[PDB]
Amino acid sequence: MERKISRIHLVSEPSITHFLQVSWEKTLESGFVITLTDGHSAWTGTVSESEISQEADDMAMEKGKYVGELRKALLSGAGPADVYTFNFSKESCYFFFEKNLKDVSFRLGSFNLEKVENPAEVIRELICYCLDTIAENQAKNEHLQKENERLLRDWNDVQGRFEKCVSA
Amino acid sequence: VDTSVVSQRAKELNKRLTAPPAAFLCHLDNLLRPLLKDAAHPSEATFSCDCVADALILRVRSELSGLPFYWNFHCMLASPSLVSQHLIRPLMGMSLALQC
Repeated sequence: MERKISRIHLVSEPSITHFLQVSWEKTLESGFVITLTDGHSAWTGTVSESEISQEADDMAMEKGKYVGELRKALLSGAGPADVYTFNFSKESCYFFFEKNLKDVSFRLGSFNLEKVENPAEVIRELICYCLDTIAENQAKNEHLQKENERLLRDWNDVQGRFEKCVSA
Repeated sequence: VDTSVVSQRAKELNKRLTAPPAAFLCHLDNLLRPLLKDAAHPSEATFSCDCVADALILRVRSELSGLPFYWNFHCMLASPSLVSQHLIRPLMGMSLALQC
């Protein structure tokens, strides 16, 4: 159950930041669950294999490249290649993201989310998983720093012993 | 072709390509010029020809920033005046100049 939380500036409100949590079980191809939040409400949606397949063949592209672009947009793996823009109507619950280049827009994808009655639990789950990853990363880095120090010390020792060996 | 059917054809062949005719034509010119000027150096473009009835469909496929770009030139047999002034008279002029 891989997860990824990203920050997107919705076109409707430029200054305000919206947060986008995408989760997939095995791989992004099989489908994913998306949750868009802003702190006061959450909108949840699903994309199964059939829907992504329909999107891929309807656009008439190779499925692998479509998945690559979808990951570069949703998962926030974009480089300097080119920019994306997202749109989301609150009274229609119709999210859609496109790739903008040279004033030319490509409607890369469109999902239909739906309002969830209880936003407090989703927000709390987001932050709790976030702090869990925080703590796990701290633990891993602290553990590996000790291995770093051990490696440096052992290298110093063995270098000294090689110096003695060559001198003798 | 002028700037009234360009948008129609662009939207028909690309259901999610919301661009003005100017940008589409600029992209087409950029795609076509390197091939015409120099023989297939870029090699990014793909061309196909279909002859149905008296018309000709020239399909051009390209990768606009890695995304599909389809175009279809619909050509009808040129009038006698156009073919004349484009091929016949110029060639006679060239022959006369070479003889001189």
